[PDB]
Amino acid sequence: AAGTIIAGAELTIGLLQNLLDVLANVNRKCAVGVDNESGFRWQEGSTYFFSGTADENLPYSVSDGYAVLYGPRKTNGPVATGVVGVLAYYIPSIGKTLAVMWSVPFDYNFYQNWWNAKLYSGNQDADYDHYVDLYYDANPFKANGWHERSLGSGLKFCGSMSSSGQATLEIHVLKESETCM
Amino acid sequence: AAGTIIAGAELTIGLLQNLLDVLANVNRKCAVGVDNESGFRWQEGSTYFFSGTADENLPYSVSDGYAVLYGPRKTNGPVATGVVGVLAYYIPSIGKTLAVMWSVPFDYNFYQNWWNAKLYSGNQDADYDHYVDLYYDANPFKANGWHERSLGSGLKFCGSMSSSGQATLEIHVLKESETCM
Amino acid sequence: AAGTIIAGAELTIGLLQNLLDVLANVNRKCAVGVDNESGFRWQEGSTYFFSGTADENLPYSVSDGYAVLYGPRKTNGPVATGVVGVLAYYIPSIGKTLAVMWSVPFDYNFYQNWWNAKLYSGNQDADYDHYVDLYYDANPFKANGWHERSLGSGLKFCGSMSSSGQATLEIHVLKESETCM
Amino acid sequence: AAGTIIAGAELTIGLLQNLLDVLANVNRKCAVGVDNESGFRWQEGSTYFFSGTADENLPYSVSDGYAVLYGPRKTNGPVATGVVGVLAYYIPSIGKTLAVMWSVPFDYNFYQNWWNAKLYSGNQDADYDHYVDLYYDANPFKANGWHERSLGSGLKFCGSMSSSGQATLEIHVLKESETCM
Amino acid sequence: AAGTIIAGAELTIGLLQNLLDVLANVNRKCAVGVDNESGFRWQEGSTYFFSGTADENLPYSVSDGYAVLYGPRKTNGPVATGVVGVLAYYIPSIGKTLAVMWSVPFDYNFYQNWWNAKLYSGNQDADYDHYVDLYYDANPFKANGWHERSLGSGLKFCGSMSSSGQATLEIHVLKESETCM
Amino acid sequence: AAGTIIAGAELTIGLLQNLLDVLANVNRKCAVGVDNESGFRWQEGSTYFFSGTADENLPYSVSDGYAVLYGPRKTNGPVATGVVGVLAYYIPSIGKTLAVMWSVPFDYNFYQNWWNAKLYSGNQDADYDHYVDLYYDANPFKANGWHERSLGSGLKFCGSMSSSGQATLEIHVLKESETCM
Amino acid sequence: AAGTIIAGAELTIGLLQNLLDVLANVNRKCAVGVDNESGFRWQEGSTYFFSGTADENLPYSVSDGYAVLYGPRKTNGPVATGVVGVLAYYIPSIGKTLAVMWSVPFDYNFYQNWWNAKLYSGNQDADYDHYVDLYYDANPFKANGWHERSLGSGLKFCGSMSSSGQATLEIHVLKESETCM
Amino acid sequence: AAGTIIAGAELTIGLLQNLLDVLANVNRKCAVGVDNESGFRWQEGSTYFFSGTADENLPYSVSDGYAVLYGPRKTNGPVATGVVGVLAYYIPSIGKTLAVMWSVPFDYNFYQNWWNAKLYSGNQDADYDHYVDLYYDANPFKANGWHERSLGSGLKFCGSMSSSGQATLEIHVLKESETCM
Repeated sequence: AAGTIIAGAELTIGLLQNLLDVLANVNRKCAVGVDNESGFRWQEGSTYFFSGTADENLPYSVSDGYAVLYGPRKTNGPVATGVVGVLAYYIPSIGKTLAVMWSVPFDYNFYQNWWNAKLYSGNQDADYDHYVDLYYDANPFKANGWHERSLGSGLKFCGSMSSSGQATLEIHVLKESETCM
Repeated sequence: AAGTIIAGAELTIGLLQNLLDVLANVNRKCAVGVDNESGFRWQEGSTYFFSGTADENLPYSVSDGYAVLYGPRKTNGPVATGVVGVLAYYIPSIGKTLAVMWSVPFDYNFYQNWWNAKLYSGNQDADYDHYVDLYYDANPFKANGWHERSLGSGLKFCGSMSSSGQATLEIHVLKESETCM
Repeated sequence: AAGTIIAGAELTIGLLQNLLDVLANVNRKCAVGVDNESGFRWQEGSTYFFSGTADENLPYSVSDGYAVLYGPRKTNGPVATGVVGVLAYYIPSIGKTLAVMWSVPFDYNFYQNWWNAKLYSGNQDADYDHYVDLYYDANPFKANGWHERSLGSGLKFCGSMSSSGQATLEIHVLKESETCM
Repeated sequence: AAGTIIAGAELTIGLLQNLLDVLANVNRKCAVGVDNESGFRWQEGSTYFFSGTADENLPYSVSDGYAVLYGPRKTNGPVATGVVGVLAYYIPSIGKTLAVMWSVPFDYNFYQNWWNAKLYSGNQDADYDHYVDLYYDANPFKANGWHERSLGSGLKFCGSMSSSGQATLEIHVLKESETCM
Repeated sequence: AAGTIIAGAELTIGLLQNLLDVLANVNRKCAVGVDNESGFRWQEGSTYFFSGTADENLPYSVSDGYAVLYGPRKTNGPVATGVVGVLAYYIPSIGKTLAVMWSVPFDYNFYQNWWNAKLYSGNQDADYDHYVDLYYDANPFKANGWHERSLGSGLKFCGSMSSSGQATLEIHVLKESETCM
Repeated sequence: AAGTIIAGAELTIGLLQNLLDVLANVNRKCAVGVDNESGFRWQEGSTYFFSGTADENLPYSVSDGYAVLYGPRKTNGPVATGVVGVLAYYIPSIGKTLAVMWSVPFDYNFYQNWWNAKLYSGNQDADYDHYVDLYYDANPFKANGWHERSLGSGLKFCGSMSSSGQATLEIHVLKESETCM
Repeated sequence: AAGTIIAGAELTIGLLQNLLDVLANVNRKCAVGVDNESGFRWQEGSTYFFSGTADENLPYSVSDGYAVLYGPRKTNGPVATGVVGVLAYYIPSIGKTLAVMWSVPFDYNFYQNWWNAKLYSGNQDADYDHYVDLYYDANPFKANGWHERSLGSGLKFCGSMSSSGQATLEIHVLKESETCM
Repeated sequence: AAGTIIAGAELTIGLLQNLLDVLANVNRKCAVGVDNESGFRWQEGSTYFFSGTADENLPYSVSDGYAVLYGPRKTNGPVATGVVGVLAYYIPSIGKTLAVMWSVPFDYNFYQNWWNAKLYSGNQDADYDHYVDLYYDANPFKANGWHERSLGSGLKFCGSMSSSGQATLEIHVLKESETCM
């Protein structure tokens, strides 16, 4: 009895160490770049994560001709969740708030990389009601190259996301008349 | 008997080594940046930690247009506490003391990152009565992006904290009429 | 019984660790360089992968005299698939879309490196109907040095792929009258 | 008998190796900076350690407007003592000797970081009668931020120590009329 | 029985790991340098491998006074084959194609390093009929220092290969009247 | 019997490896700096070690305004002796020889760091009769900060040693009227 | 029986791994430098190895005032042979060929480092008939410092080899009237 | 029987590995610097080793005002011999040969570092009759600092050796009237 209980424990602890060493080294990140060619100041940068986190802050504002660079990532240690979230700014020159969403999941058998962006009315913090509205109810974009979309109020965007899981998301927000990039 | 006592000890010492090696490598830090655009000299920098420590000192004073950069961290070795504390300066041009608070907990199942700041009357060192007043009794701010708040005596702040656990806290303290960042 | 069950498990876990450590360290990548000497702007860069991924995005456009550099790779971790895909751009000055295809397989007993390129009518995203048309129905090129081919509408290309599996693909797209490289 | 004596020895030697490997890697240091804005030359630098050591010497003198930087540390190898000591200089322009004291203990369940400084009459080497007079009988300062204190003979200091255990101690010694830092 | 079956398996897996770790770390490469002093443009660079591969492409053309540098190597992983191949260019100013061949074998008990070069009629891709004609039917050169040979049509070459197995092959192709190097 | 003889040998060899690995990694060195502000040339540099060695030589002479830097260390490998020695120079302008002594012991339970210096009559090599005269019969100096001492013939020194065991010894030899450092 | 067959195999495989790991890490190389101060062009550089190889080629020619630097080494992997060889150049201004020989053996119980050089009549590749004539029949030079020797036709050399086994061979070939180095 | 034969073999192979790993990592070297301030050219540099070797050659000549730097070392691998040898140059302006000797032994229980130098009549290679004449019959110098000695023919030397075992030997050879260093 007891000799094989300790030997079966030493085997089981070896398997649990392999499981947690795998889940701690399966990495997800979404290097978000949002470029403001709008002709308008963006301010009051707010953030929500359905899963994952980031180590730096958003810029408080991004002025005309500058970019938000943001580096969100999965929760540290042996946890099987991806990086999924929303980023938002008020745009006081038009009275609307931009929100940008990304999903970079853990389990690519069930899910895939998605992103979206929209303008909401007034000043709003990013929260779960923006995540579900940007991910389900307004048609999101796959990680299959460049897409282009009007925002109303005289703005549009063009953007893309890579399919990697160590993803890049890249968006240019523009006057509607402007040629992308 | 004795062969399985020594083998069960060797297993138990293996488990206690894994527990303490995990608790020694679960890291918490809060890189605090406080920027003084107040028009007023801040002096007599004092500190309290509910948990954690830092290796450098506060500047004795931060003059108009300069910043306090401070790097507090958890207690070293296998201990399951986060970094939580208060930082304070007297502002003799108004007769009040600024205090700034952060919490960056160990256990994100129970807690989350929080911060706050306020002006108290007269000259005071930071201590536990500032920690409970900034964390419970005056409404603190989450790690969900940029927030803005008046201090009275003609000052305000805007600031944010990241949700990481290897956090950044970032505050600009300003004349109340001034545009943030 | 039980002593050899745990010893046969420890052997079997050793073999499964070797299998997954091999499949995680058998690397496939296809460093794609496509050089636009067409005299025409290429735009709306879209991508499909039959297998593998990339971490960066395509440029939204490649102007006259510049190149797309793209670094696709196999799916991360212990999976036995190569990198195979399609890249496409609209060329509005001629009303056609360029598509470029590569295959860099896992199993060189069954497969070999192949590539192709063609112009399709109108504006199209890259998808599986371009992969099968570029890989089966239009004659692809082996990894055996430089090949040259007319595209119609006054364009041609010359290009090559290396046979390595850590491949390079290299294409120059040119006016039909022009000398390659 | 003898098989479990050798196996219980191999376990006990494993535990004693862990104990001494911990005590050899629990580090204490106190990076002392003392800045001489006194208007007076300090000379004949002498040192005492209640526990710990340093590898460099004190400067023989620190002239007006220069600083003593000193890096004391715990005794090397597996020993459970902190760094605790006294540093002293004669100041012949006033006929008194400055002494500075720090404590950076091993066991933060019983102790905490403390420092102090005072002027004694005449010329004296630092020794145990300065350690007990600076640590018990003259009120020492905690590691809780900046403190300020008159020395008599027209001098004062302001200073602070960090609570880390890899501490910094930082003191400016000044004319009594002068603004600190 | 079963205890020595698992112990004999653990031994046999140890031997197969040593065999495959040896065959994966027995390296063969042939750094080919071919220098074009012909007075003639070479173009349409084509390649064949009897064994091994390369990661870069040939230049599409090598103009007068420039060199092809090419770095072929053995197939990656535990396979017991060397690097052996052919490289060819059309030379339209004379209506002939240069081909260059190297062999850098795995098993130096049976084989040795060899190279050759010749001009064929018209425009041809390198293939197995050039490998057998350059390695068997036209007299190849050993790795024993510098050799010199006329090509007809007013060209010659001089060249050498090192015997290492991490070989260099070095050829200068020249007008027949010219002094080598 | 024999199974526990080999197991008790494997334990005993493990203990002797730990003992010799400790004694080989308990380091003693005494970085000696002697600065010649004497106004006199020192020459014929000679050395004695009671224990330890050095890898470089003394300068043959140190002229006015230059320093001897010397880096003596313990005997290499698992030996439990410190670094202890004497350094001497003839000073022909006064007809005397300077000798300098240090001790940096292995066992700080029995011993502590000591140094001394003196002028002897005529020209002498350093040897054991200088070691005992500088360490016992002329009062040596502890590692407790700066000390100052007349030499006769119009010279003095001031100097200090650190208590570390990776020590520094630092001496300035001066005209008797001169202010130290 | 079978338990000690597998344990005696595991011991024997441990011994064969030590033998082959030693023979693979016992290194022999002979960094050959031959400096041409002859007043004459040397050309058609040819090489023979009795044992060992090199990775680079000889220069095709060495002109007046330049040097051949060549780095021959033993055969890679667990083989017990040194580096031994011949290097030769035609010298068309005198109608003779220089040959240079070195031996850098594996087994210094039987052998030692030797070198030689001579001029032969006409144009010849280096081969085994030069190795035996330079090593046995013309008196070779030991690795014991500088030696000097006439070549006839108005040339001489001076040279030396180091005894290391990671040897350097160094020869200056000169007009007979010239002073060496 | 057989189980303890294989276990006693595995112990004995462990001890022989420790012995040879120690003897292969007990290092002896003697960095020889000989500086020629003689006013005379030294030439035809020859060498003998009683034990050890070097990887570089002597300079063929050292002219007036230059130095021989030479780095002899023990025989590589697990052998218990030091570095011991002789270096010699002819000095044709006086018709004599300088020889320099060093000993840097393995076993400092029996031996110590020694050196010597002398002028012999005529031109001679260094050999064993110089080693015994410089080490026994002409009084050698210890590694105890600087020594000075006339050579006859109007020369002298001054020099020293360090006692380390990773020794430096340093000699200046001078006109007899000259002040050393």
